[PDB]
Amino acid sequence: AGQIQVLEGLEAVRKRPGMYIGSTSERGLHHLVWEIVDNSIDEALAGYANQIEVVIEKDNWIKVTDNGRGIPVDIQEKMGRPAVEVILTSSVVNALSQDLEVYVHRNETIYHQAYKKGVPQFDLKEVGTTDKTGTVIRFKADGEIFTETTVYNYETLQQRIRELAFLNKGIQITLRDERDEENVREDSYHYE
Ligand SMILES: O=C1Nc2ccccc2/C1=C\c1cccnc1
Repeated sequence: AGQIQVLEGLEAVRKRPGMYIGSTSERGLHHLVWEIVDNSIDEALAGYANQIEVVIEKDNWIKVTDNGRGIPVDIQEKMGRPAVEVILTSSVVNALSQDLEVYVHRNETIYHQAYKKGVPQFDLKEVGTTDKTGTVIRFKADGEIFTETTVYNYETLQQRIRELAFLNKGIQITLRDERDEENVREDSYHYE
């Protein structure tokens, strides 16, 4: 019933994405970033993170990294699945991404899962070791949903990131644009 209900949730999001994110315009594209960043901000506000990095990667992938605890990876009684999998398969960003990847740094271990339109492509796997904690989310917006544009506007992101750093003092929030490897821009914000 768990896994069935995941799939039904993906279907509902992809059928009426504007009910979930406001629109499928440029504004809705950018909302995908805000949904992921808000999760990292909550982790900071809970006392566990103080650095968030947003990268616009080649081909308009987005990478969001925080230094929080890492999304949990323990197996749930309820879903029988790792917690990160449950959390990300109920994410609107995941449903509305043609591809999404997570890397969790937790328990001295690096865990990885990938998804397409929210569907896990393989079981969560240990891929390496670490002495840090935190979460990396990378996603590519689905052009089947975002039919006007899939290209992010640096100044739109910059504006709101600076605002979020001013509101959430003590969190360092960095924006980087790597889409043109010959001219990389980086703004980083850290209030008091
Ligand atoms: O520490 C975190 N960084 C994130 C980035 C994207 C999505 C979720 C999270 C998160 C923690 C989390 C989110 C939901 C439930 N439990 C833990």
